[PDB]
Amino acid sequence: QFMEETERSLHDAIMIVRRAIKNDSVVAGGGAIEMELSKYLRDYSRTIPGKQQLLIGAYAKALEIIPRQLCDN
Amino acid sequence: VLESKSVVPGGGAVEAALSIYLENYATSMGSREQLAIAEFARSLLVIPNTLAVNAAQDSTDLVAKLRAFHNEAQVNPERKNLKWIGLDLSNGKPRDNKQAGVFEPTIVKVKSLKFATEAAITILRIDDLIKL
Repeated sequence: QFMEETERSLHDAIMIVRRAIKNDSVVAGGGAIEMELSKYLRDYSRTIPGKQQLLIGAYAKALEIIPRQLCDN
Repeated sequence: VLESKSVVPGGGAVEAALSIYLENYATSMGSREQLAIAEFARSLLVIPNTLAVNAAQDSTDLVAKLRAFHNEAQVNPERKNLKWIGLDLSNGKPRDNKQAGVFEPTIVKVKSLKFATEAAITILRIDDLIKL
């Protein structure tokens, strides 16, 4: 049961290791950026809206679902 | 007015500010407390909402404007862009505080605030209607 996820771990690196090469420009993983991106738009949920702060908040809501999907799963 | 000198300008500009002002107060926290402030502030805007709703107008259009009216949070006509300003009691469109704008006395809110929160924690306690 153990062996394969290693072999998968090997191919995972070479992908994103080369992808660390592929795109030089890199952001912190684990949904790190999407967190403030919620604020940044919920800033605009504050900032601009005639209405769409709903839209802007609904959008910004979609950001952190993944680390929420990650930590909670 | 005269016996209660301390009053808060606006009834809906105080509302969408407290959304943000608490959202910020929420944003500072984390954990449950960031939520524990958030949906409290998400209990607010309905107050100007049912207003323009009952005015046959779009409160979301109106309340997001007050939400859009800010830099930091406060209610003044002074900077009506960079802060909140007043309210329209027939609409919910922010009115210049001193001119058409709302003012609310000090106790009007602190009392209106807590009781709903008092009522909120109340039902929250009750899971059992149990009978014979």
